[PDB]
Amino acid sequence: GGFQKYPIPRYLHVGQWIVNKNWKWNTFHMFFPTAILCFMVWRNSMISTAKPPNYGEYVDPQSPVAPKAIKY
Amino acid sequence: MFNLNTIYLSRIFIEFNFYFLFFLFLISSIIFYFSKIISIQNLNQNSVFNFLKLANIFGILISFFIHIISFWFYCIYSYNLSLNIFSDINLYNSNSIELLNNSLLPNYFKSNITIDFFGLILLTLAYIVGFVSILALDTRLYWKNIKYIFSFTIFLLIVYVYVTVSNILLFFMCYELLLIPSFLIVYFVSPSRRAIQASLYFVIWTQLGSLLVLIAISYIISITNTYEFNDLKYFNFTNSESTIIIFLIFLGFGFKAPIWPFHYWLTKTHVEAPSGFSIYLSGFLVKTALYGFYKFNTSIFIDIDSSIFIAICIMGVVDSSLKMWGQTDLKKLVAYGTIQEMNIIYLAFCWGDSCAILGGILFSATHAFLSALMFFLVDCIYRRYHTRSLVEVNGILHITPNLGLSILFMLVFFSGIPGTIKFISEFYIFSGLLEASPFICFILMLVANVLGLIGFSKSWFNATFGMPKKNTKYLPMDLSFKESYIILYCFFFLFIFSYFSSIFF
Amino acid sequence: MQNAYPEITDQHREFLKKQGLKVYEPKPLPDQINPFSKTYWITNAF
Amino acid sequence: FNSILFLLFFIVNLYWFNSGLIFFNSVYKIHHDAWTLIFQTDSILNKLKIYFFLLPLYISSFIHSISTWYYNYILNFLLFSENLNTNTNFVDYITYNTLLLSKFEDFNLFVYIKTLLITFDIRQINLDFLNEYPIILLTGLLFLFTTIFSLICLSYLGLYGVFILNLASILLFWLSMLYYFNLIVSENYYYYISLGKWMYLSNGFRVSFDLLIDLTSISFSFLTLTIGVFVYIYTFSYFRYEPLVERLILFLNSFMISMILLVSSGNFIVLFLGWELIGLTSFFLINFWSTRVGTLKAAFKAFSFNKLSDLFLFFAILIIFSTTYNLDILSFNNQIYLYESYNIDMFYWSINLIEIISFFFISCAFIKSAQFGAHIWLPDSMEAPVPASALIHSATLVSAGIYLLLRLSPLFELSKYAYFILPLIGSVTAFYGGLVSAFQSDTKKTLAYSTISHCGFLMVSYSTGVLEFVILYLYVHGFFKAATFLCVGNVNRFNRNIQDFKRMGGFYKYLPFECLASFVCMINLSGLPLTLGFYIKHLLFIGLVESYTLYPLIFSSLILGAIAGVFYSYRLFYSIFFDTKKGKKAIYLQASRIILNSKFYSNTSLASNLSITFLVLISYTVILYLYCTTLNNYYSLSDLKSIYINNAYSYFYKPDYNFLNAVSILNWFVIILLISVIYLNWRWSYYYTKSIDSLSKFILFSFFFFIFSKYIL
Amino acid sequence: ELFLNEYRKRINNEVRRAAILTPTSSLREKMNHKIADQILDLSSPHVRGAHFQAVRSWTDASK
Amino acid sequence: RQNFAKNITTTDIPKDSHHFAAKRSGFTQTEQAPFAYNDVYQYPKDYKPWNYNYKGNGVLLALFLGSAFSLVAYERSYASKTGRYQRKVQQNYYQI
Ligand SMILES: CCCCCCCCCCCCCCCCCC(=O)OC[C@H](COP(=O)([O-])OCC(O)COP(=O)([O-])OC[C@@H](COC(=O)CCCCCCCCCCCCCCCCC)OC(=O)CCCCCCCCCCCCCCCCC)OC(=O)CCCCCCCCCCCCCCCCC
Ligand SMILES: CCCCCCCCCCCCCCCCCC(=O)OC[C@H](COP(=O)([O-])OCC(O)COP(=O)([O-])OC[C@@H](COC(=O)CCCCCCCCCCCCCCCCC)OC(=O)CCCCCCCCCCCCCCCCC)OC(=O)CCCCCCCCCCCCCCCCC
Ligand SMILES: CCCCCCCCCCCCCCCCCC(=O)OC[C@H](COP(=O)([O-])OCC[N+](C)(C)C)OC(=O)CCCCCCCCCCCCCCCCC
Ligand SMILES: CCCCCCCCCCCCCCCCCC(=O)OC[C@H](COP(=O)([O-])OCC[N+](C)(C)C)OC(=O)CCCCCCCCCCCCCCCCC
Ligand SMILES: CCCCCCCCCCCCCCCCCC(=O)OC[C@H](COP(=O)([O-])OCC[N+](C)(C)C)OC(=O)CCCCCCCCCCCCCCCCC
Ligand SMILES: CCCCCCCCCCCCCCCCCC(=O)OC[C@H](COP(=O)([O-])OCC[N+](C)(C)C)OC(=O)CCCCCCCCCCCCCCCCC
Ligand SMILES: CCCCCCCCCCCCCCCC(=O)OC[C@H](COP(=O)(O)O)OC(=O)CCCCCCCCCCCCCCC
Repeated sequence: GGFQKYPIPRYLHVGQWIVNKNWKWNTFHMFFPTAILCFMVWRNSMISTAKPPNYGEYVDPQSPVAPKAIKY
Repeated sequence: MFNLNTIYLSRIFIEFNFYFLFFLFLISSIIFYFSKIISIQNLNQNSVFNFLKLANIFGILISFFIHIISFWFYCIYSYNLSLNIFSDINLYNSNSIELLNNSLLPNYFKSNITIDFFGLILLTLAYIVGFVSILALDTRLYWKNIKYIFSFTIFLLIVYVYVTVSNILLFFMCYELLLIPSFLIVYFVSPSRRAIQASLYFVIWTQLGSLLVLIAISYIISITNTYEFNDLKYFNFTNSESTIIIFLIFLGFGFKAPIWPFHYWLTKTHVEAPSGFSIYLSGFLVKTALYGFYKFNTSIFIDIDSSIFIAICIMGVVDSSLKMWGQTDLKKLVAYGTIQEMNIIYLAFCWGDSCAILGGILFSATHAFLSALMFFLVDCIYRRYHTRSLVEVNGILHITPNLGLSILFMLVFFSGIPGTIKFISEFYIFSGLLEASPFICFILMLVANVLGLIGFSKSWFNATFGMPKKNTKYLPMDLSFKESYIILYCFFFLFIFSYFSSIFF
Repeated sequence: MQNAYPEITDQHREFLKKQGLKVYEPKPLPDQINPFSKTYWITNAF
Repeated sequence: FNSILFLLFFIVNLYWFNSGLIFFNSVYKIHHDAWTLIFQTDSILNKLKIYFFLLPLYISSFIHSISTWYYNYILNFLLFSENLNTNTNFVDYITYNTLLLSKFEDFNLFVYIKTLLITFDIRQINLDFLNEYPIILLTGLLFLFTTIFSLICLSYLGLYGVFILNLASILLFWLSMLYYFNLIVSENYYYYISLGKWMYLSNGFRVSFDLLIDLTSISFSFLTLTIGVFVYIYTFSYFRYEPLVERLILFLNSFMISMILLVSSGNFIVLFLGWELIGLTSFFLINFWSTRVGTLKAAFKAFSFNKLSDLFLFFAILIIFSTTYNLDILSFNNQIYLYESYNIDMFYWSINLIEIISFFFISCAFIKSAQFGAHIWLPDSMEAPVPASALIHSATLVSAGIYLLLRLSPLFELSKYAYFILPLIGSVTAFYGGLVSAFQSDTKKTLAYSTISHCGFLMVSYSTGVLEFVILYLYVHGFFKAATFLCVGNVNRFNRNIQDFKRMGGFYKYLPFECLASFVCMINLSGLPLTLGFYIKHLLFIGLVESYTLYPLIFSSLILGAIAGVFYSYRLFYSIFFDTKKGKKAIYLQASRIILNSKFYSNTSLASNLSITFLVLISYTVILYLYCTTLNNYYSLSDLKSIYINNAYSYFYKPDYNFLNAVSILNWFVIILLISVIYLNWRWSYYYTKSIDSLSKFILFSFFFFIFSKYIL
Repeated sequence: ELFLNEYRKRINNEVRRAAILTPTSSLREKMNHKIADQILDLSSPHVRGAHFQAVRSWTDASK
Repeated sequence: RQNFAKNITTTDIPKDSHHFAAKRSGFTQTEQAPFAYNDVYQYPKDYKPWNYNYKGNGVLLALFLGSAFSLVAYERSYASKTGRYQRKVQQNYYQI
């Protein structure tokens, strides 16, 4: 199926047929910290999220949340 | 809540950083001259060349840190000064605060320091680009040109006086001082034999524009005996005098900041100059001309149509973009890119003191960093692969993956992706030009960002990709830590400077 | 700033309330999202 | 120095401290201000008793006072600010704060510990919280950071590590997307998220990095992500035993996230960023075979076209910003009608503002959707590996123009240029792609030209102006095109990278799963009667407008393109699988050896088969959900935020005899073409006479069966 | 000039708020009010959005 | 070229002297003389040339302390801008 494997120089930092013995722990220590970083980013961004009203809700035109035109 | 302490700290930092640099240079020069009978390197581990290199590098770096602090102090000071002037409306009250000078160090050239955002941006560019170029020139300085280790310190001092002075004559003299060190570097440090002729072309082409600017300065000084750079408010030049001054100023400063057709010297010098000095030239030495043009044209009142100057700038952009395709030499291709970016920047200054200056300043900064990145990549390619020609170089990525990745990311940044000061500057300039002349804006954008971009990308992609089957015994290894971190710092600045305070942009 | 939408009457508001509609009202940030919350800082420490 | 003794002492101290806290709380409640009168009584015996019985409280207060003193000192040292509230000496401060016990008035150790424990409790999370705050962002960031960090740290993550990490991230992202798909499409849920103030774009302007998860965004996002999950699962088998599988996987993930960002863009700046990112990542995928310079030529062709599209998009955005001092998508959509009447003074002509803006947008959309003239790069982009080709050609790269039109529909509704150009170019592209695909001989080229034809049909559907029909067409085409691409990829891998079916024959037995999967996928893709893909073309012809000046050419091209599907589907399937064996003897012999006979025997991958099966099942389910939402009697689709009503649904709800009989013309054209491709003989065979006889039998039996069904019953 | 640009930015933000809060039905009906008139009245001649120079006579600058 | 001294005194160079051995008997009349120095570089086990091999907490501590200082400095700055000795946390915070 694939091409025949050929030697790769040791000194060269290349990805040809690279397999790591400790890939399980590497994945463990690369996934969870990334998940925590994304959780922090998500909770930071949720402060500036906007959603339309729900099914049973209507926006009162005179409420502060309702859009307001500029007053010269 | 702004207080006089911040004002005095800003002024003291600005004044004392210059003397820090000057004392470092003076001590290093005294040591160099009085340690040896003949001022050349002793080829041994105990040479003074190591001490001089250390002193220059970590004087520039520490002065750069102090410059960061002083620039931040200046930003706060200028913002609060504008607030103090603007806020109060009572007719009896007026902001008249007078500052007394320190008694520790004197005022260099008996001049009171005045600092602006554009000047400090130029000074920051000087610091960073000088640091990169000095890091590059280590392999070039050997045993008879070690005296040129101080060239960047001399450049820093000249630029410091250039940007922290309110005197027209001192301004012009600082602008004109830059020629000698640059010519000496190109003449004595350039490996290629064609550098000898390239240096002469550089000198003559730049000196023609220097003479033009000298004529303009003579017109201003002889007519207006003032030199304070602010008394010009009370003197108005007639139409003929004003048109002569603007023409002379534009042509003279465009000789330095390459414009069509005056870029033959730039191409020659970039091709035949040291790879470490090309970085400094393109990054910084062509923007002192822009700063001087801005100062003079905003000080003088001009009642002429700028269509001719805009046409010259646009023609330069178009010419460089069209010629990009036909260059197999990476250094010459980067030189054409520099010409294109500089012409766009110069075009940004063709509407006097309008809002185009902000885009021009931002584009000057991004072009400095981008040109430094590109010339450093060319330097790495030439130093490890002993050629900088597309025909002789191919498949860089497969033997030096980091270098190929750097080339690819350099191309992406050059394309002007959002999130980069390059994109921000393009947005500023094109947003203004669309209303100024939409058809001209379309032509400029089309040419520069399609035809020139494709010509630029063809050579770099061909070099990066392919299969390096030739001379397998002589293939290099990879980038070093120094080169890798320089590339990373260029990328980091290009990305993060977009978060700089928007008050000044 | 001034109201942009056309005004409605309190009688109309009461009619809508009887019909069963509710007035849209922004809700406070939950303790997990609130950055000034003991829950938020406990999460940070953990 | 015993751990057991330390633990026992700690537990005893905890119990004593808790009891003291409860006692102090009760006494403080009773003696809010008079508690000191008994706590700090001058009596030596009482003082000693109180100190002994509240030692845990006193030691805790002393530790708290010391910590607060040191913290205040640190803050003063760092900030050059004030004193510790006052200038109290160390001894006075520490004594006062240690004697003071009111700090424990509302503090209970057990309650505090219980609160700390329940803070992390996951039982609390509810659907209502998820509905209020979208977790789509959390998972998309997870996928993005996983891809970026996996690219950087390749040595740490081997082949298996990269695969598993990205698989987990992408699965989580897809599950969250699936959860929110139901709410966004039908429940009228959409979110506008902002990450921060990205950049300054004027003297006092600053655009924020905002995302818009609306129906328009989710329609593309869920399709791309669902296709990408199975393409990702399939790639590990297609690039099996290749030097660089991690690179291909990470490139695919990068392209997916770039397209997701583009579709779910909150403002034109984010849209342009996503545009450039998909262009760059598609370039990398096409140029995956970096060693070859032949691949670089196709990559550079695609790069040049993408840069042209970027120019057009950038110029359009600049025009919009100059007109309205805003880059928000919602604001632009709701404001463009006011400025519709405006004109722009260009070199020597006064161009209508809407017309010029729509011209640039349509130009970039055509370039990225591979319409006629600008499609030249798509056939050459097939140099990419089959997974990359499937992802780019199904719903990721070739649907960018469709997304642009759908998102900025209010602009194009008032565009004369759009009205004239979308149907004509769409129909011409449909006809051209269909016929070229029918006459094509290579599998990937056939799929590419079919993609061009379907993009033309999508343009014509948008011209008709039923966004629901456009979305349905997009979903059907994307799913089934991706599935067919995966099947042909397996076929090519078996045939040793020979993509032409002139060297393919009798592969039905060697690739049993591929044969049947390709049959289903192709009958659905090529609009054929009694298939899920017939309704998209039916609705397109229902909605086709008739006021065009070039209506004759438009309609004829549409008919020819629609019929062209049958020929390419038949040729591909039959030539690949059931034709005479045309391939090299080695291909068959190497796999026909008896030694290989085993329960594990297969010429494809089990993971690949499962991925294709699940993709087909999920595509069927999602298409059925969309059909129920839109084409049902009860219309339950979410708001499209467009005020242009086309009246096309009238001929879907209450069609008239004229239209009902008109559709029969195309139906019978397809029937005759099917009969031709089936019963037509091009080569001598032992079955020539019997084939003619079978045709006669079929004709006569069809006539009699119709007679009995209609009249005799 | 920055203040007029700020007016334009604020009205654009209010339009975005209206779009998110109000469904497409009645959205244009409610926008055909003070808000639409202000959007048009804050056009390029009156506010310098991104143009290099706001061409103002000395009387306009004084105002 | 390089002129620095190889034999440093800050530390002793890791080396292995057993990989290469010098012949000292059984020579012939045509064989060249052996070599005097036959020590080879020996790397520490568990050294991975493909990463930084950095095991110190100095950089992380410096970055974390900088971030914490920035946080507290911003807190104090906000209090000063609001004209209070400390932040006045509100009872409810809304999206914005
Ligand atoms: C070989 C390179 C070649 C380069 C030249 C070529 C260039 C072009 C081609 C490029 C492609 C080719 C090269 C790539 C392959 C390299 C292969 C290789 O070398 O493998 C080894 C390499 C190193 O790993 P290793 O060798 O196994 O071990 C190293 C040590 O063990 C680690 O020791 P440690 O554990 O003690 O860590 C020390 C420290 C690492 O120390 C440093 O790197 C010093 C950094 C000093 C500051 C410089 C500016 C930083 C700007 C932001 C970027 C941060 C750096 C991350 C890298 C860039 C982004 C990808 O780690 C940290 O603490 C990370 C925090 C950094 C944050 C600093 C922020 C400063 C202020 C920035 C501006 C304001 C931001 C406001 C944000 C507000 C809230 C959002 O592989 C990696 O691990 C790759 C890491 C990639 C970055 C991701 C991890 C860090 C994430 C930080 C936070 C950001 C994420 C989201 C946070 C969300 C919450 C806020
Ligand atoms: C699209 C383009 C994409 C391009 C990028 C693609 C991705 C590229 C990925 C690959 C490259 C990047 C990621 C890997 C980087 C390398 C990470 C690594 O681990 O390398 C190992 C690398 C090599 O390891 P090595 O050979 O062992 O060298 C070690 C170093 O020389 C030194 O190590 P050390 O252990 O000796 O630590 C030294 C440390 C020493 O650390 C410490 O001292 C901390 C602990 C003491 C705390 C103070 C205690 C005082 C009281 C005493 C208490 C008792 C003692 C406590 C300490 C006990 C000992 C632990 O000193 C410092 O760090 C000085 C910094 C001071 C200024 C800044 C921080 C302070 C701010 C202000 C604070 C104010 C509040 C505090 C006030 C305090 C009182 C005044 O070491 C480092 O990580 C050094 C840091 C810099 C590394 C290079 C960073 C490159 C970043 C590139 C960013 C590019 C961004 C591009 C963005 C593009 C966006 C479009
Ligand atoms: C604070 C928030 C998060 C902060 C994170 C910031 C991340 C910034 C960007 C990091 C980019 C890292 C690139 C690493 C490349 C490593 C080399 C490699 O992959 O192999 C090169 C391959 C082969 O490399 P190789 O195998 O020869 O060598 C690998 C090992 N080294 C390099 C160390 C020797 O060569 C190529 O052909 C070049 C391919 C380049 C592909 C780049 C694709 C990037 C796609 C990113 C998509 C992100 C979407 C963002 C969406 C949101 C936008 C707002
Ligand atoms: C009228 C007053 C005139 C004043 C004239 C000033 C005389 C300056 C003489 C310089 C002599 C330099 C060599 C000193 C011996 C070095 C011995 C050594 O290497 O052992 C390691 C020891 C100690 O090393 P360490 O291992 O302890 O490292 C810590 C270093 N310090 C102490 C600085 C934190 O000496 C040094 O490291 C000193 C290095 C000196 C060179 C510094 C070069 C950078 C640029 C500054 C140079 C001086 C210019 C003036 C200052 C800048 C401008 C304000
Ligand atoms: C591009 C050429 C090749 C590169 C080298 C550059 C050389 C040229 C540099 C620019 C010189 C200025 C040209 C534009 C002048 C515009 C004003 C003008 O003259 O209009 C009539 C002006 C403007 O008139 P006006 O009509 O606008 O208003 C005044 C009208 N009256 C007087 C009637 C009331 O009229 C004059 O007063 C005549 C002035 C003539 C000055 C010409 C000589 C200038 C000498 C100094 C510069 C010499 C530089 C030489 C450098 C070396 C060359 C090798
Ligand atoms: C005149 C009446 C009005 C209608 C005007 C239009 C007339 C019909 C035009 C039909 C054009 C069809 C072109 C198909 C090209 C397929 C190319 C291909 O893939 O290779 C050949 C494939 C076979 O591929 P193959 O791989 O099996 O073998 C190929 C063999 N060689 C290369 C030697 C040819 O398919 C065919 O051969 C079938 C096409 C030929 C037969 C066409 C019959 C047309 C019948 C028209 C019926 C009209 C009904 C009335 C109503 C019509 C209007 C509504
Ligand atoms: C239907 C979606 C299907 C797909 C879901 C995929 C998983 C998504 C990630 C989990 C949910 C995270 C958002 C929680 C929202 C929330 O706060 O919801 C609210 C609840 C509390 O309810 P209240 O705030 O309403 O009182 O939050 C919690 O209970 C927080 C406990 C932790 C929740 C998981 C955190 C995941 C992040 C990584 C943790 C790493 C731990 C350490 C590893 C070494």
